[PDB]
Amino acid sequence: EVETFAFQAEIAQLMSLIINTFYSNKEIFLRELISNSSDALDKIRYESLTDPSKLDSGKELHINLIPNKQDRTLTIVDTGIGMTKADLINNLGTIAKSGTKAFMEALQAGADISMIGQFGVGFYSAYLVAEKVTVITKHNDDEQYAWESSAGGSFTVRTDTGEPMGRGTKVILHLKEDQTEYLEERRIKEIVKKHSQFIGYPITLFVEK
Ligand SMILES: CC1(C)Cc2cccc(C(N)=O)c2O1
Repeated sequence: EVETFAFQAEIAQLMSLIINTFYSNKEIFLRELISNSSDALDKIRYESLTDPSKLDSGKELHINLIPNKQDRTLTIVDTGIGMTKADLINNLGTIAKSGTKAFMEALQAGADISMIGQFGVGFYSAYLVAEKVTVITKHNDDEQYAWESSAGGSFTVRTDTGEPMGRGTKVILHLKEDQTEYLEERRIKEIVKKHSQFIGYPITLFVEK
């Protein structure tokens, strides 16, 4: 059973701008997703300071980057607080509706796409290089769910039946045909040491054989 939702108009215009605007510094998407993972890890570690039972679903707090050249996917796995069905559907979009409006005002005032993180909408920068984004998350107070959208103005949410995660968020980027450079081991290295060198959690790059 899969439910299909319609993106808010402001968010839908933000993504379509991201995919269609000719912008060459697309490497900033990894900095935002890693920063999003660092925020999720800061939350779950902060809640465990007054409730250590929240870490029963996992004590390790790390970020994993798993490129796959066969499936043409780049995966970012973090063990943060996770996301609920209300967060995936509403809530998070309500928070981002103001950051989107302010972002589109700043692009016309001189700012570029690289400043998308300063508005709290840095996740949508994933569509700079991905034609389809799948999100698998697990929150301590909800079931495992699957978020998916190929832009177009709509997204789907369903209960995940795959391998359980315990807690955290898995972001799977189905990369575009011309963005396969972000699956190379030395390209992901350059981006991490240049953009996410000061993250307070271990960022492990999974190499392929
Ligand atoms: C930018 C934001 C925090 C809002 C939002 C809504 C739905 C999914 C995500 C995400 N997958 O990071 C998301 O990240």
